[PDB]
Amino acid sequence: KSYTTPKKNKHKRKKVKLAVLKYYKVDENGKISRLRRECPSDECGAGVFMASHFDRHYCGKCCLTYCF
Amino acid sequence: VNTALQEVLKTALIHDGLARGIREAAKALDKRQAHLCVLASNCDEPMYVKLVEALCAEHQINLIKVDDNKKLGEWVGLCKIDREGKPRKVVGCSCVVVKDYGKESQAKDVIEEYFKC
Ligand SMILES: [Zn+2]
Repeated sequence: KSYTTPKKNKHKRKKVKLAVLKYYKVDENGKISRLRRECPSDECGAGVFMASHFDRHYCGKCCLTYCF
Repeated sequence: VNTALQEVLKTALIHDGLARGIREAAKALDKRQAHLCVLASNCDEPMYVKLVEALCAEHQINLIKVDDNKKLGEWVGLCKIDREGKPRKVVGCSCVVVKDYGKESQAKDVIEEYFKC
């Protein structure tokens, strides 16, 4: 059962509808425009996308923190 | 030829030939492993039609038109429960790209004949 202490929440994947158009910027001419970077290593390809932070960056599985 | 596409997609389901999902569609188009894909036309898509036409006409990808979104998932099998008859709880998918391995088949000859010309 439960104690007096409240239970701890967990990071669940929230349901967002049609986020695939957030991958590339859909322009007029048929050329893909991208706002994100990729992982330049050969372990993960460009099909794997990255974590969009504001100053630092994250690879797919390599955990390589790309900073300025 | 609808039975031919059904046989090709079912064999892709058997041998995991098809790369289902718009996520895996982006993976396959990034790695250039797009043998074929099926696109639903005249649907209620708000703005996805231009992006998916750009994906379907990017680099050596055929243009295939079907009628509705959720009936495409019946071919690819999102909610294949109660296989004895009509499924009663089905959500749908937009498009499915394939990566065919066992290309030597019966009707795949006329499929690639229509694909070349
Ligand atoms: Zn990596």
